[PDB]
Amino acid sequence: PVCVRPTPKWQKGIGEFFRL
Amino acid sequence: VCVRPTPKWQKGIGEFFRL
Amino acid sequence: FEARLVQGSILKKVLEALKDLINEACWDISSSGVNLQSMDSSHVSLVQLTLRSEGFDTYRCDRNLAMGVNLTSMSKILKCAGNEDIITLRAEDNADTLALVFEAPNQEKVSDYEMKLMDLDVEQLGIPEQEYSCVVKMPSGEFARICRDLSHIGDAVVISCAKDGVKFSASGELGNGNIKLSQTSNVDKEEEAVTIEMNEPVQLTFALRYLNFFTKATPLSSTVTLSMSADVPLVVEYKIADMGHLKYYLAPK
Amino acid sequence: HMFEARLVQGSILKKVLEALKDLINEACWDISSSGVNLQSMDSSHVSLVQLTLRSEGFDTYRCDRNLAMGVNLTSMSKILKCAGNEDIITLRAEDNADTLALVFEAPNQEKVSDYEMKLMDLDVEQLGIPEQEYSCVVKMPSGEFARICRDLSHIGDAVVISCAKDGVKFSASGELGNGNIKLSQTSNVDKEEEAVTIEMNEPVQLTFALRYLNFFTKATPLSSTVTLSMSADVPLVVEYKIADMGHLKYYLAPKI
Amino acid sequence: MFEARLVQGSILKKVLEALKDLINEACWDISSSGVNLQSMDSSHVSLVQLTLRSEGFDTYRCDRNLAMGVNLTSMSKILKCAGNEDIITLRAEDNADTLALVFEAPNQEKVSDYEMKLMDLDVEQLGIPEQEYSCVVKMPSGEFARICRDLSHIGDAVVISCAKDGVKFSASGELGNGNIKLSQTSNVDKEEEAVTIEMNEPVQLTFALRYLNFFTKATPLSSTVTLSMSADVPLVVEYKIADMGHLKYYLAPK
DNA sequence: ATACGATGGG
DNA sequence: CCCATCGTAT
Repeated sequence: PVCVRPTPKWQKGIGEFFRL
Repeated sequence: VCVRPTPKWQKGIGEFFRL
Repeated sequence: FEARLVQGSILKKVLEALKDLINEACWDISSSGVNLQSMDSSHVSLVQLTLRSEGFDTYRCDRNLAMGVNLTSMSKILKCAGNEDIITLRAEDNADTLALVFEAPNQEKVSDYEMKLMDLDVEQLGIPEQEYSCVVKMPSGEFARICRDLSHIGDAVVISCAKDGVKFSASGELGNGNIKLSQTSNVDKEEEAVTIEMNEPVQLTFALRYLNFFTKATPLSSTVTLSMSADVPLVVEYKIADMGHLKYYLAPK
Repeated sequence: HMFEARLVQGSILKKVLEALKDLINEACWDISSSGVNLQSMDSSHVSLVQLTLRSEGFDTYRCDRNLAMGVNLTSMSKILKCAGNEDIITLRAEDNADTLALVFEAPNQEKVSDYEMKLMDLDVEQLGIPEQEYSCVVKMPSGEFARICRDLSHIGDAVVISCAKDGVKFSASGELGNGNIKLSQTSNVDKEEEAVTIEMNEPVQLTFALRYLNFFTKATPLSSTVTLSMSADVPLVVEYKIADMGHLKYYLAPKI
Repeated sequence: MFEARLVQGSILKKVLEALKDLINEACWDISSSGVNLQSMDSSHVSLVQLTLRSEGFDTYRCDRNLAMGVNLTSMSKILKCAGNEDIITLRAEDNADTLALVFEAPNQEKVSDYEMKLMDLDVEQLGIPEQEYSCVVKMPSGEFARICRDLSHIGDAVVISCAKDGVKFSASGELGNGNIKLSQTSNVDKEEEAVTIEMNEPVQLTFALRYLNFFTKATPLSSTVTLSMSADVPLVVEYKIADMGHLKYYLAPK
């Protein structure tokens, strides 16, 4: 029993924090 | 266990008990 | 209302037993303890839970509350609780809320969940005093297995109570099947025994669908007591430790 | 010529790939003298995973030049699932084939599997990871943390980790109700291995999606301990250490 | 008449799991000598031959030779009821469309008895001959089970190459290619865990992994399996049943 | 309606 | 470390 809950609207990607 | 149905001839518990 | 249960795995076992049969039901809390009484989705069978205050540690109840719980909801919350966890119900008279607090054994984790209560039109039903032509006491497991096995032969089972033992039979497409549980002459299996109190003989017919639901309660008790008379609802009873019981009611043929 | 890496404890390569496969379809392994590295974002570009298996941890390690292998992890998982858990696994590749060989010697010493998988071309992009001080750092049992994320996943879709001096708290809400789990700090009991330790500099109260945490916890078999590491509006770092061989680190951005 | 009392009932149960995914309905051949069964698969690809010798039962009595038409899916569902420690007994009368399976528990307390409806089956029993075999691998049932499962993930056919040194199984597809090499056992204290080869001529045959994987449902009957192969000839996988008989599968190479 | 993988106990 | 139970997808 584990609930796979959708991905929150308010999620930021890690892209906006780390870069090349 | 094999998926069962409820026989047509079933009575409700209403006909036996009440308030 | 506050009720501290050392053996939390009971409230967990109870709710597995019920949730296949009842969606929502009214818990009736009082000084005396916790009572519940509901019919199934289909208004075919009836369940009555009775857990006496004696069986809890902290039990306190000021007023008589009637909490409307969604059992599927309350189960999902109780599945969180560790089986060795010390479970506590708390509810504040006012408010549409019931608190389940779970302390783990290390004493270092403590969960607490608040679930939203419902208002329930509880059609209060009145279950008469009855004397019973037959009353088998047998192992919960044995009875569980019989109902599973015969569910494969057919959709109804025929319980024939007799002096020397009980028989269960079913038929259908595949064929026929008879399972004959003789009486234990005491002092064997250790408790794993079959005892009969037969006044009048009986042969009753019941749908295996519902029996197989009722057996979901098997974890609560190593013994089940079946109790019967002509065209009067069979009573399957699982006794809960020294604390209460759980009773199912199903009307025969 | 050639890369070859012989791992006596094969169940690690297996465990690693269970941990990654729910998160990444395809990724570039960076093989080198120093060891095996992987660093990918997830399908949805939400989280980042950095696997590091140092050559010192293998039995045979040989790497003649740097390979950058494009692996399909769905493929590589199904192949690794074949390997017995007590099997001696060996990863082997030539600079002159488009292929990665996984050879599995069973413990009974008379059975030997070897699978050849086709490599792929992956236009990668490698993120820069900055040095970072952390308001909070919980070290707790992998299991405990696993259970919390599972349980609260049933209440709703985000969890609220509040770090304090005394202990950590995790809370979530939704249709059914509300739910709080308070993990106080360990003095002791049995002995490390099953403790809660906190390095609190500044208190923090962060919100995270339970979807991703629950992915990250699929790594739980690699370690009896997990380390969560947190600051205001800075990606959380869940970290599973792999037995004096390396580690696995997930990165997830909190609510802002 | 026919009555056959089996103390270790878990065998009749194991048998029927092994068969039911391969055969729908089949003709049991009862005789003084014992119980024989032989059917092809729905698909006409493979053949199974069960042989339970009367010596292996406790009570065995069989007046004249009856040919019982049983629905194996039916008889399985009924046998699933039987406890694994239960004392199973088959009884069936001449001119009669029914087979009685009685199950007594060990407690002596509970006793089931089921009646199943038989069917009429014409079946022109094949006749299998003794054949000499280029290769015969004898290995752990488990090992073989695992190989067929693992390679079933690579693709849908397996390539069994017998040689002096050992046997090899290979399969290919989408994912890549996979080779599993079983060398012969040098020591081998125990049968449970040994690989033995009786190589005359080398052979490389191809087989569908679907059917192999069915045959392996018999693995519970024996800690050992025997594969036996020749260049233009059905493979025979054989599980021997403890003091009772055997079960043999026959699959024609692709 | 039946097969095949996923999870937990000993 | 192998055997027994659970849950979904075709």
